[PDB]
Amino acid sequence: SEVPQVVSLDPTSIPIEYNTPIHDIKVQVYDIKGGCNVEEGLTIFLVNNPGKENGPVKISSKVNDKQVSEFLKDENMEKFNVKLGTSKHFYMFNDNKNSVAVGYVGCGSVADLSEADMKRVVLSLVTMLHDNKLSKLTVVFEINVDKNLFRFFLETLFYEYMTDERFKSTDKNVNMEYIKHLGVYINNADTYKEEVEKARVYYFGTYYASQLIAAPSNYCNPVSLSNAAVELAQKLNLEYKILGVKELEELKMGAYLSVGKGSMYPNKFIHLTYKSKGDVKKKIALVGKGITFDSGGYNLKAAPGSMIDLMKFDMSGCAAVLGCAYCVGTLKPENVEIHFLSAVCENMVSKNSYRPGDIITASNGKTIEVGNTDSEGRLTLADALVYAEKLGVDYIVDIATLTGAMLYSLGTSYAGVFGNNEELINKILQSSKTSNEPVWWLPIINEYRATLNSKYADINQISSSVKASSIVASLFLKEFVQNTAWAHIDIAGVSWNFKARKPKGFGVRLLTEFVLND
Amino acid sequence: SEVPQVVSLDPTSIPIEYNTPIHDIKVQVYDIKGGCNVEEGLTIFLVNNPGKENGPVKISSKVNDKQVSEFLKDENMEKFNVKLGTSKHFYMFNDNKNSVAVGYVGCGSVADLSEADMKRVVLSLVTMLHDNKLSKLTVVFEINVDKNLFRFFLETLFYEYMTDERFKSNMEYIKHLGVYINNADTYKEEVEKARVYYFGTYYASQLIAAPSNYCNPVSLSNAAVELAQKLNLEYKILGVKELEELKMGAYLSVGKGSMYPNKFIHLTYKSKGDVKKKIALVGKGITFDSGGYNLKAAPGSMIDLMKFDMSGCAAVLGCAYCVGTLKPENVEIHFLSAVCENMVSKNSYRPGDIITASNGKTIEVGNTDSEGRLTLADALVYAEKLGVDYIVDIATLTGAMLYSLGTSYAGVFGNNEELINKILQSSKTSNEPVWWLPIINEYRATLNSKYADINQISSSVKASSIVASLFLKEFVQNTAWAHIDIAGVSWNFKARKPKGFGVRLLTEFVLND
Amino acid sequence: ASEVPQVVSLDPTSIPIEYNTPIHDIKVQVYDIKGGCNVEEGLTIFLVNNPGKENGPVKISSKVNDKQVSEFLKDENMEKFNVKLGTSKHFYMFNDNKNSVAVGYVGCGSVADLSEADMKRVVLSLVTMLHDNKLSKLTVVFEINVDKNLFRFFLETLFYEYMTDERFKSTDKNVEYIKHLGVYINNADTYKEEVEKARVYYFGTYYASQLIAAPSNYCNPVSLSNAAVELAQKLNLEYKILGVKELEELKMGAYLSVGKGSMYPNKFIHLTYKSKGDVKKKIALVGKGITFDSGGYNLKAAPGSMIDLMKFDMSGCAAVLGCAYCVGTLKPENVEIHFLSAVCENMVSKNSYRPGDIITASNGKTIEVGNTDSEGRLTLADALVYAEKLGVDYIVDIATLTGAMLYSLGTSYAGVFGNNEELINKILQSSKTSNEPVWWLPIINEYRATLNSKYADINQISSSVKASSIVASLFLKEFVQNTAWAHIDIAGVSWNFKARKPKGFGVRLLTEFVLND
Ligand SMILES: [Zn+2]
Ligand SMILES: [Zn+2]
Ligand SMILES: [Zn+2]
Ligand SMILES: [Zn+2]
Ligand SMILES: [Zn+2]
Ligand SMILES: [Zn+2]
Repeated sequence: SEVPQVVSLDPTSIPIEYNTPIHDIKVQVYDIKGGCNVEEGLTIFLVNNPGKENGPVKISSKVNDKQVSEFLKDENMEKFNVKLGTSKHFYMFNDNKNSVAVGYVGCGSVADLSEADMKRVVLSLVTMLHDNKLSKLTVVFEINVDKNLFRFFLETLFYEYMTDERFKSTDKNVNMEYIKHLGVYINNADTYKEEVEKARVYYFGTYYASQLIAAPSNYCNPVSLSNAAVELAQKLNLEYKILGVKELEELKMGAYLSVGKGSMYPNKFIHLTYKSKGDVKKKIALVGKGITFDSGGYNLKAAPGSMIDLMKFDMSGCAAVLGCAYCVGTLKPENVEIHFLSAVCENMVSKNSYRPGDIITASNGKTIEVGNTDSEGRLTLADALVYAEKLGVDYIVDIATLTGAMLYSLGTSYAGVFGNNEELINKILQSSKTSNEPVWWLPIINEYRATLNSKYADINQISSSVKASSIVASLFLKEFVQNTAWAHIDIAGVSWNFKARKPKGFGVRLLTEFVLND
Repeated sequence: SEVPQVVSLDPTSIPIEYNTPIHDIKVQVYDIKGGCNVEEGLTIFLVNNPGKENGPVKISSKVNDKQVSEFLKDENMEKFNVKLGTSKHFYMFNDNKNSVAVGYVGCGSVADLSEADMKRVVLSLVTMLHDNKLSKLTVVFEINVDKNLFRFFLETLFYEYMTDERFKSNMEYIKHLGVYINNADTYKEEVEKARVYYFGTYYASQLIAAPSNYCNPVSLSNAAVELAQKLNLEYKILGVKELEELKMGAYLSVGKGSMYPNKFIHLTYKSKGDVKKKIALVGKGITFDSGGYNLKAAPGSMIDLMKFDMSGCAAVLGCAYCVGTLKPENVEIHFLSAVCENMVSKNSYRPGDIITASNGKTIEVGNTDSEGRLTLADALVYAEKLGVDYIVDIATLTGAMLYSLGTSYAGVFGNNEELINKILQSSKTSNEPVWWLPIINEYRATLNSKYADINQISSSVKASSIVASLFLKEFVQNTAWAHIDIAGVSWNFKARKPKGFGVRLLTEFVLND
Repeated sequence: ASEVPQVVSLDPTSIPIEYNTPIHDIKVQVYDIKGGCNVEEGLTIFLVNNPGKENGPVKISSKVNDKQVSEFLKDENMEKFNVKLGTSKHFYMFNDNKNSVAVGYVGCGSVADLSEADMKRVVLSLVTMLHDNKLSKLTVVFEINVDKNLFRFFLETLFYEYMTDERFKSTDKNVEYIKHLGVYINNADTYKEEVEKARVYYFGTYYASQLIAAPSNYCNPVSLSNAAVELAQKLNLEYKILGVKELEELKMGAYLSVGKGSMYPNKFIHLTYKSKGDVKKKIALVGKGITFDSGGYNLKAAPGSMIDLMKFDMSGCAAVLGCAYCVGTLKPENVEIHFLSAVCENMVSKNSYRPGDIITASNGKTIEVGNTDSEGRLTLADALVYAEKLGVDYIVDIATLTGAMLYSLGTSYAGVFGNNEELINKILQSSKTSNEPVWWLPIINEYRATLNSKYADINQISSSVKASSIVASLFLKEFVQNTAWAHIDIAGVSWNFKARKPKGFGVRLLTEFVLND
């Protein structure tokens, strides 16, 4: 519970913002058939033009203001097209002699907007929200979106709107003011109303994980991260259990303890549990890789391209699991029992660190010959998977920033999923569709299994013959799940938004949608 | 065409073996239910032990020789185990005092063998054949196989048994092969299909394994003409003067630095009846990829292997043999490959050069080693003009496949899910594994060139297999198209030889669609 | 024995050593060929060659005491098999008593005189027939002509490759070992004094291989010195393990600086074998004992550095300990042998020694460290000063010193340096009788000027010469002033990369050198 320090100025906790400005926004959804009242703030129309490649703009909603209706006439919009991401600002006075602001965001000519397209639409909306001091934003949906896409629009709006300033001191944004009300006019408004407070819950779960990842490793360490998870479980009223070094020694978690041997922070295993009111028909263990910093060990990240400065994000899988724990603990699904697990530690260089070539013993008795200390994620997950299978669950899903090879296979957009069971993978892909967090199915090639045969240990940690590390790492994790249906999501390439210089919070919505639809 | 030479000792043709000793093997299939005759040659039992990992060997078939029957008793075969790939074989005299050999190959403890497991079993069998002088081999299947897999057994056995000694200056080849297997009467029909599939793979391997001084754009097209004349295929070889006038500037820019002129191969198989499906198979034909001015100099570039950059074209030519031999129904197949050589010279195309494809698109060259997609783009514009229903291209395009799927599974991309599913189905029946990878449209923006219509490569998205597929997709406008990247699976690094990957996949695609 | 420090309770506190291997249970019986062969139970293998004829026909030239087996092995049936080096075939037949027997052969090529490498190729084929078969006896018939050293080498290599180290397997395992070994050879009475010599030389190589293959979390300075104490106790050898407090009093600043960054205290191993009859020969054997070489702040980060193999940087120490077993068992006389090793671990830490640090050796020489990964010559320097103070006649050190050996002699031959005719020639002669190949390499004095330090007495590394193995010998030569000294660089030959296992190189070479003086 107590965070060790080198100097008295070292932080002793991760700062977390629970009551964000988003939570103060009053959201109201109105029916488009009754017309829109433009009154104050900024009113944005989501306009399309099917067939016409960036064709002209046409406002097709009844506006309850004569002055603003005259401005939005078709003959006045020669000059704006529906090109995806394009936006314009208009200034005028309404019927009550009051100054109002109206605009639009182009949504292209494809009637069905993709997940990446909708993100581009939302980003244009946020640019109009920044550098402006508005009190209400009003969005008029002149496009077709299902209930999932409408919720995805809200989550992305909330997530991109918020600015994380926990670590600013002499450089906070002085011109930063958030709107207090959000009005939405949409076709068949009553069916979308229920998605609003689900989107806000999905927003914070994603933002909570982003807060943990963006926190650097001197703030986010094994002790302070598990302390925050306890704090989260107490606010939600979940059962919680943090396993210390002495308990992990008795469980013979040799692979997990060997990774964190060289750290000044003791290993901390997070075990949160949400149980249902009523009978349970699904037991699920969610495992997240929790490496608060990955220096690589004695296989140090020194080669060009290793991005050693970004390795604070090697606990992104753990953050996604904890972010889901908030969503599950808040929405309270039932007929289900969920275990949120993470073997948290730090991979450091020290005189106490574990070495390349060392042979360690996992909690299931298997001996492993270490070939690369930078492949430490699969070592900690192995003991976490054995711990998860002892829980007697139906599905085991692990999520981890495991292999940089994911960048060269799927890139920065789609995550990769591996597994030993087909229906679980299909359930993961279905959750990917409804959560709009894209994931692609990749194979576990058994022909590569022979390259993990160690001359002395039961199994090798790495191959060093096969260059397909994402597949080889799944071969290794498969060796520690004997009978339970298990899936593995590699988020090493998609977790960090390199262009936006901030985390994505990837996995929170995907895991929760998987929990909510089973 | 005449092959240019620098010195008179440079070869002027690719030596090709059509008349392999495999074609002399008499193949016989018999039913296992009736017992085995083990009196001539070498008899190998394919045995497993379900449940008991590394369990003992137990033969359950009645043999006719009393001496061999005494050897096969359980007290003598429990001293051997069934570990996948393990093998033992002994020499003895039969009841008539004739020389025979009996042995086994372990098939593990999993009743269902994958293609990789069967490859390891065949490898053990072939090792015994390279040390054997007996003229007969009998293989007894005490395991469960369909003959998508048993045809795979024959195909792989034929391919690994054959040894390429064309460049060379303790074993004889068997004259008979006996097979004891359940339901042999059904199991006859794949024998001659395996022999056709074997040679198409072996013929393609011969072109790939042929070094670049032997296999050049001129000699490779000459071999394609010779193959089309023996098969009775329509053939057309396009020269530089004709390629310039089809305005195939991307393809011609790749080969400028070569001493060999560009040669475009176009073979055609037409049906005797009416045509109900038109298919175009496009193959990347880089007989040597030095990388150009982006020279393959970094560690790992494998410049010494780069004669294999025409493996996609070899797979198309290998499929042309199988299609031309089995002569399928109601189909019209076009076999295309834009063959050239990527060299360093005063005449080479440069990094930063802007070239014009045959469809009018301007391309900004970012790396000369990404030359495959440049030739494929002009070949794809040529293929769509043929008015086909499906366009399938196969290419050793991007080394990123070694970090994605590795050296076992190839990746397939496409713009049409029905064609992709048809390729995936062909992967199962041909037993050449392929995995479907996505065309991520979010990466399309990184191909936007500031000056040209499109960038050849991306500068930010470090995932070339998806980016290269996004580039090729812009050169197929209306036809359902798929792209198979075989850069990782083309060369067998452990065996120091090509695999001939793609030949059986393409043939099964045309023979079953 | 000291207590091994641990970070977590799951850290191992001792190296597992197998002393009673299945090889020790094999009853070995040798017969003379001029009396006929009796084809018994199990497997009977003939070693056949054909001088002059490359891949010539197989011809069995030994009397078999079985009419049926002699008919099988007639010339008109061996015919279809050839003698290519490494080829093997299996035969199944029934003998005169209506019993089924197993017979075969391994081809030994032409050449007639087989090299150590060629014999290993023959032995490997022999082990393949021993593997995956459940035989109780193997019989070997020598129809190839071999001397006593090559016959002993055949048994040593066969025992070593047949043995399988499963100390670190848990869930993994499989099948058994034969209980009897028969050998038929001409003039058999002369060859069989080598049988029990081969069994002794085998375990010394396997014991060294056990220590090398043991990883660094198992094999560290504390646990490695404890094993030497345990070995000395079983062999009744005098032993002394020097701790940091004693090494500080001996002013071993070069040796102490290397181990500063380790969690394991430095341990100097000093074993002694003394003869009963008056001692007319005094020998000190020094082995490099770096249980793990991270390289220090000059971290092994380049692609070729092979840091995951650096548990083998104590191969020199294991070779000396393997010699201690062989010498301690056969008990030669008129010799004192000192088995020395300055054991430590080269790690990265806040306590590690830095590139550029100037340290003082136990002989007063100051050294400027130019690269922390050149820690071998620093630990050896203090060990040689310690060795010379013992008043010995010969000092021989063995070390996995420089990776440059992979670019000079490769993976087959080790390099020997020295300051004296006969110690080098006696070592080179021992290489011939031990069949462990070593090549004599020069100490080029022209390179000595490149070790001139601007501030310290001598530089640890050169600033211009890329011949690291020769420069290291020049550095080590500076710490032996009056005694005959030789240096064996085994950095290229210690690990069998293809077989992913140690070779135990040096045990038989060092032991033969002690036994032939
Ligand atoms: Zn790592
Ligand atoms: Zn990591
Ligand atoms: Zn290229
Ligand atoms: Zn290429
Ligand atoms: Zn070193
Ligand atoms: Zn060293």
